[PDB]
Amino acid sequence: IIGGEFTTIENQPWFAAIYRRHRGGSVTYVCGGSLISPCWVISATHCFIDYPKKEDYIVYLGRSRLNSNTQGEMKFEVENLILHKDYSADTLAHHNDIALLKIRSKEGRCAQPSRTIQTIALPSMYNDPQFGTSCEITGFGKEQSTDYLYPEQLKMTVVKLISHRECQQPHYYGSEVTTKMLCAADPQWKTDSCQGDSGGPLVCSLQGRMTLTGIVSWGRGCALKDKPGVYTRVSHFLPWIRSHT
Ligand SMILES: COc1ncc(-c2nc(C(=O)NC(=N)N)c(N)nc2N)cn1
Repeated sequence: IIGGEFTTIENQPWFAAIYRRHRGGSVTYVCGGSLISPCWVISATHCFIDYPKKEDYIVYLGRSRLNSNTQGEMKFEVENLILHKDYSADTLAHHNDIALLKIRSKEGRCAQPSRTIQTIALPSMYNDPQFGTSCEITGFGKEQSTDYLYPEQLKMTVVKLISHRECQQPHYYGSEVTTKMLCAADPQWKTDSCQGDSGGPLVCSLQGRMTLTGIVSWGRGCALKDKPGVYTRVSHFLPWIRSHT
């Protein structure tokens, strides 16, 4: 997250921290995700595509720091890693960039809700807030494009929804962005998602309810003028999510 503020898991309790075990036993951060029901975490397919094997992954819920065990966290293995069969990657843009992780603990149980662990509601069909609505994004991604390290503390910020029309303009993304994608950005381009934020939540208030409107997918750089963050448009994937959960 470029700009924004540090936070703790209490403020974004559906946020899931996804890690991979390497050949040798070293464990590294991969991507964010979101808890959409006790047994199911939703994330982005591009995060896993180089390593499709579900035994390689560990998911934490209730975790506020990248490399320390937050008090109250839960740890899960991945019992079902569902990548979207229509996924594709161009030079920049990712299509159908959505993934589902079925989680189960070593004790064979799903998520138990707490002050640090909650689900996030899905939108209803094709129901998005209007452009200019403020939404929040959360993650452990880079704080500056040129950073090598990820921040050790969880971060969040606020971006505003941009219209498909505006995001289609030539100095934005042209035809790289489609109707199953949503654009969001800061008016001053001062805060954004970045590398390491992929798979994480874009959450908006809709009908006075917090709703998983987007999943961090891609962008050209981070916090660049005329280059919004691009998100998987969750309200356009509900059939796929229903059929797979
Ligand atoms: C040109 O170098 C470069 N490296 C990484 C990224 C990148 N960006 C976003 C991203 O959300 N960008 C954004 N919201 N502007 C992302 N999720 N993952 C990424 N790897 C972009 N550019």
